[PDB]
Amino acid sequence: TDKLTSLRQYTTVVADTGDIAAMKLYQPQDATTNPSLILNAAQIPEYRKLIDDAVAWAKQQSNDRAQQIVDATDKLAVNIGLEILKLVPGRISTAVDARLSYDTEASIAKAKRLIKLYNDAGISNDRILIKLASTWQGIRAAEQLEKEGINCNLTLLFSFAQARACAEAGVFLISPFVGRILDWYKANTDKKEYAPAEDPGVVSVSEIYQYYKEHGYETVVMGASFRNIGEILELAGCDRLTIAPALLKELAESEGAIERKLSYTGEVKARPARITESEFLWQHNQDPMAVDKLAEGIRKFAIDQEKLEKMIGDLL
Amino acid sequence: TDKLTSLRQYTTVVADTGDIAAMKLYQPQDATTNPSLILNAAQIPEYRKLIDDAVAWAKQQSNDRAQQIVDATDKLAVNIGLEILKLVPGRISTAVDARLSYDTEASIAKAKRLIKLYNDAGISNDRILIKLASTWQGIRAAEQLEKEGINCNLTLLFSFAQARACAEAGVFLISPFVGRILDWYKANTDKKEYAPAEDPGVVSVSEIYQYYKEHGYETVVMGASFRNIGEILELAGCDRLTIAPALLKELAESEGAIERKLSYTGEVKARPARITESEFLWQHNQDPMAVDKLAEGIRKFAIDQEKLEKMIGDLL
Repeated sequence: TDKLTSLRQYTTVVADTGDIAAMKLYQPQDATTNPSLILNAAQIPEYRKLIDDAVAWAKQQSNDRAQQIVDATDKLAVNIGLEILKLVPGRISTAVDARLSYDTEASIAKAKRLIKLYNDAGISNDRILIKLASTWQGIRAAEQLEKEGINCNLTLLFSFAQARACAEAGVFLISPFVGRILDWYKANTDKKEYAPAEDPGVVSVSEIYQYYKEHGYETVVMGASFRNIGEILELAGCDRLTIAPALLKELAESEGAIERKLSYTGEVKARPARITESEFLWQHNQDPMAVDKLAEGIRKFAIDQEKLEKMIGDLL
Repeated sequence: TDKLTSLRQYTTVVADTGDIAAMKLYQPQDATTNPSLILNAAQIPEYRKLIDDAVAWAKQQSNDRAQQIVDATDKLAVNIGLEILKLVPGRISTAVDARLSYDTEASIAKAKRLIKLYNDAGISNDRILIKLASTWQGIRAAEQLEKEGINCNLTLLFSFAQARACAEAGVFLISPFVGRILDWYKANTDKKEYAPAEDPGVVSVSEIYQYYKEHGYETVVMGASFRNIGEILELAGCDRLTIAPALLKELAESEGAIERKLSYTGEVKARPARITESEFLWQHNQDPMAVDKLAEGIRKFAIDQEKLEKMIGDLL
């Protein structure tokens, strides 16, 4: 059999894209999107109807241009999610405006607004994951949202401090990155080549996985961001993995069964006291890579959000 | 005349070192130290008496080894400051443990402890500046300390967001860095050489200076960290400048008068609303250089603090 089929025995496959074409080809359980993937998806010719639809809807909700752009942009993200939900049995992850990453109250309000739009379309909360950056503020926002019946996907997770804080907040799922960690080491270290087993990103997720299972945390661990299939295979056994269409294709075209790599067979251990904000900040900032990448990831998502608003603005 | 003498017409000269030998040679108004300079100073043979003195005092305050190391380390920093105060008419800057940089409450307590040690030696608060890293937590700590009669030196200032937040908190003085900003650009940019006027560090302090004087803020602007005298001359006119002995020597050996570069001759303008924590975090993290350097500066100061404790530990 092929690698993709074999991987499904140990790990739930998730497609990292806003393109419905990939959903039909690989039949993933869930799908994930982010501001950058939404921008790209908005370029797809067949998605034109989704855009006009968002704009029309927005103009019917208010006559304030400022508010129309915001409504149109949020509605487009939701419209794309709706198309995807017609092709997958699981969940769709939709991100809150990255510009609100350091504002807990604003993030909670935005998340509720997105949930409202999905509900207005008849979609219940159990088919959605609101995605937020894993800053201290985003984690605090998620803790509150989960208590209110809104499940979250905590992304841009780079340091162990972020992983620990997310588990203690009881979030539904986390998206620890692999590829971007490798990018940092290739650019800031002498070593430019890594064997799958020594890939910094792979080591990071493996340690997070162990810590989570070892303490009985129910938060789903979903590795994200990949540069090659080697990273993916080295993480076989991870709860879920969200993979780009290009790598999904490679797995499906490579023959050979694979073996499970990530497992925890011991007994659950007692959990420690919760980490405080001060300890979180100290530990997160002890990691040069995590410091750079979290801030950078937020900056790029914000830029793409703005580009989308620009595009929508010219259609009003 | 020489450059040093000429500079004193426009700017208050401060010596950046814990070595009293420099105080006698350049007769600065104030002196600044930090964890790294204290560690270096502890290596100076004539400073042996200051160390034995700190250790002896510590052992007389308690019989708890853990507490003795902390007391000995703090007392050594104060003993060095005391020696310096005998040679300068102004103030001495002494830093709080960098490991507490993200903990407001702990930083306030540590600062009060250092003030207590200086007071026990008969030194009043007007001859001291407690130095803290310019994280949001350090700025909030400083705002409280100033209200209690304790003047602070906010250091490791890299972004405009930090500069603005410090002014709004009413801190006594800020130490915006110049040299380390240049280091970042030389390592992360194509351009490796900069004319004094285009030096990123010089531009940063100039903009901060303008913003402060333009709005009537009383916080003293003291440029710190230099790589060459070109950066220093380009900032002639800055309230104060703290310079390493090596550069002080170069200025004193170069003949020729210099001209004032930094000035604000307009009228004071109204101040805007205060920046919030969310806005501060968004703006600070928009600056790739500031993100890297603030976190890095704190890490290095913490490492040197630990090395000092190690050294003191072997003497108990």
